[PDB]
Amino acid sequence: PLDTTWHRPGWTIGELEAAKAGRTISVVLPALNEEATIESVIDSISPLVDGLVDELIVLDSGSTDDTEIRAIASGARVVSREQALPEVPVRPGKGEALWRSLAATSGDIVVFIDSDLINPHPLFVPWLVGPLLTGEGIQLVKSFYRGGRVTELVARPLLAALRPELGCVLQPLSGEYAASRELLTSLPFAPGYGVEIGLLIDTFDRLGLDAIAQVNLGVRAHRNRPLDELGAMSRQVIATLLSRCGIPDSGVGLTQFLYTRHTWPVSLVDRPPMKVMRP
Amino acid sequence: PLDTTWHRPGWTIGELEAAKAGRTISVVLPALNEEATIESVIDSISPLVDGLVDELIVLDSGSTDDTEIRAIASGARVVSREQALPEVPVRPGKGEALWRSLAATSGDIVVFIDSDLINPHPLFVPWLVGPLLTGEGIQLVKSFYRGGRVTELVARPLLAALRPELGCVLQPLSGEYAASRELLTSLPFAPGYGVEIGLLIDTFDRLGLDAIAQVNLGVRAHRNRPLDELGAMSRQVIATLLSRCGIPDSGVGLTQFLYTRHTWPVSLVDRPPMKVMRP
Ligand SMILES: O=c1ccn([C@@H]2O[C@H](COP(=O)(O)OP(=O)(O)O[C@H]3O[C@H](CO)[C@@H](O)[C@H](O)[C@H]3O)[C@@H](O)[C@H]2O)c(=O)[nH]1
Ligand SMILES: O=c1ccn([C@@H]2O[C@H](COP(=O)(O)OP(=O)(O)O[C@H]3O[C@H](CO)[C@@H](O)[C@H](O)[C@H]3O)[C@@H](O)[C@H]2O)c(=O)[nH]1
Ligand SMILES: O=C(O)CCOP(=O)(O)O
Ligand SMILES: O=C(O)CCOP(=O)(O)O
Ligand SMILES: [Mn+2]
Ligand SMILES: [Mn+2]
Repeated sequence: PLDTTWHRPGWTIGELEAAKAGRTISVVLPALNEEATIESVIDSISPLVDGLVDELIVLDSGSTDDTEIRAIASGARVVSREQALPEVPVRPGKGEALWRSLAATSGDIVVFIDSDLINPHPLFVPWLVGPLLTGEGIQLVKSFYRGGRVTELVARPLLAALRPELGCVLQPLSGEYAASRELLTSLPFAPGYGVEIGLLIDTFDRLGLDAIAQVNLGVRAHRNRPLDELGAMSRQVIATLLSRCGIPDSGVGLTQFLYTRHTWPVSLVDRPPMKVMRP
Repeated sequence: PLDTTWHRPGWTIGELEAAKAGRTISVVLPALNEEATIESVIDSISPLVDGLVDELIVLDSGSTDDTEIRAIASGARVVSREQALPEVPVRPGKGEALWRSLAATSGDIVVFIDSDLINPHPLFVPWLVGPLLTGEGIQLVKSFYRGGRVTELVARPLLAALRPELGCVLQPLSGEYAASRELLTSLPFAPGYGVEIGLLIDTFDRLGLDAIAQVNLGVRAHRNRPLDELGAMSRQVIATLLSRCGIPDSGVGLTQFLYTRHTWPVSLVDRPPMKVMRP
């Protein structure tokens, strides 16, 4: 019931560029300690810059490895969380990085690509902007691909429980997606790893499915992470998913026993629509 | 904040038997197509029968392999779902099997052990009944052990969200546990894989933490299952967890794309306290 592109899109890069019609395109790579993979990601996209893509930045989210220098050495403009929006003290987590990135870009369209990807296709970005450029009323495009543990155990089943209309979204937690600035600066940003699911639900609640498309980027592979770190992500995802369905979340961080005790942070605080930051 | 036994319990089998004080003990092994492991499980426990354990049954939950014959050949009494409670048509899923098993046993105490376990300790049952026998006010004992994907990504984080008081339960989805008949026949049984989480939350809501204990059974290993089957389990878990927290579940089955479409069953229907079936 949702515009789904199942096979390779047929649009060429030159067509897509024509279709821009004065609209600009920014690409954001959020990055926290992805030195091993960041360069490969930037290189997959930088050939588009000054063409289809008018602007590409790395939003460095507090990295302490060589993420930033290697990214710079790949010719990318690197922006710290502090630099994107310096008047506002920095909070931890991905959603903060993406939210701040709105203040550090000016494209009418914004594309997000995770910086921990292993050999991403150089057509990811063209594939994602296709529906925004050539559709009508599309404001949001999610990717999917071909094993998604938080997605298949947490997000998809909870959506089935609480927003079953979104059951047709194959990769709701996908980190590769694009959306209009008009949409993005109109929506709040959930903290931490909650940011994607919030955007999907907020978009839907506000514009319905017809405003959402999804595109097959084939197959992704990325940094596989330790189960305890996913419990933490899953917690924040849950937190946000619930607060969008008007359910009071305890605000209690998930506690695991490695036996040694550890309690991960959770946040019930969204960033407001970036629009409010407009002077 | 919950009675937790972290190391090997010190009670001997003969002490525990003395402590029974006229109370009887039934052990139930629910089983659906566990021919490879069922015999090992029965053998771990049958030496206790006519001693500490007064009764042991296998609740055969519709098996079509050699589960039943191999179980019989290990000297176990085998009871079909139909035989446990024949006046009532059989529904699919684990909770149904466990619920029916109450009608097919008469122990004052009931112990559940999954039948897909690989080399279970012969002390599992003594370890589980310890707190029921020697405690006061304990009506429920959960096991834990030393990677628990639905548990760590779905159940523990959701509990943190919705019943954070149960955050201290290490293995809420554990299939090895024991409880009083008085408690069990007083509680409804969630369908499918929802049965455990429901029992934990219902018990807590009704008696609080002081009625619950948990015991380290060291380390379990069992049938590792395909992610898509866990999505289905996770769905039912979610469904039940939500309905206990007064949250309306859509009643919509989880839908996955293997790309081929498949929609798994979910049930919003509990069995009533078995007490109501008392003539
Ligand atoms: O505080 C952070 C954490 C992560 N990231 C970046 O965000 C991307 C995704 O983070 P990651 O740790 O790889 O998350 P995943 O395990 O891949 O989580 C999946 O599901 C999450 C829930 O929405 C999404 O954030 C991810 O994009 C998605 O791939 C990575 O490139 C990170 O460099 C930050 O910039 N800051
Ligand atoms: O319809 C069914 C399904 C399962 N079982 C038996 O129940 C036990 C547990 O089922 P399983 O498929 O192994 O579930 P798990 O993946 O191990 O799920 C974990 O989490 C579940 C959620 O509560 C619990 O039911 C399990 O006991 C627990 O180990 C097994 O011995 C099965 O033989 C049935 O009797 N009938
Ligand atoms: O967002 C998710 O679904 C978790 C991604 O990690 P993985 O389970 O290894 O694919
Ligand atoms: O109940 C659970 O947590 C799922 C058990 O299977 P596994 O993740 O392989 O340990
Ligand atoms: Mn990743
Ligand atoms: Mn199992």
